[PDB]
Amino acid sequence: HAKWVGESATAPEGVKPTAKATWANKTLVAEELAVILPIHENVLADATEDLLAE
Amino acid sequence: ADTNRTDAAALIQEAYSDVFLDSVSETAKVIGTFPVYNMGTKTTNLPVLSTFP
Repeated sequence: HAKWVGESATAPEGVKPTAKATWANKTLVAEELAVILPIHENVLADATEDLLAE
Repeated sequence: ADTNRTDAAALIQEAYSDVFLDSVSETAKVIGTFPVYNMGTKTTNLPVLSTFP
């Protein structure tokens, strides 16, 4: 931010302030989610529906 | 107050260089140097003369 200023050559109210801008960091971190669906080959053959499609 | 390198840090990417990056080198020499025999089975017999009269 800015400030209001005097004009004095010697008093502390005649001096312009110093100041900082600052940056920070957010992150994407890739994480994994998964499942395994085991089925028996005979059950998959005897069913009336394609259980691998399901 | 002065906006130092740590206030700007999120703006400061490090670079990467391949100048020192190499694979392993193939240092092996006996197959290039000596004559190769193509084997058809685990064992081969090499008869040699041993003595003569």
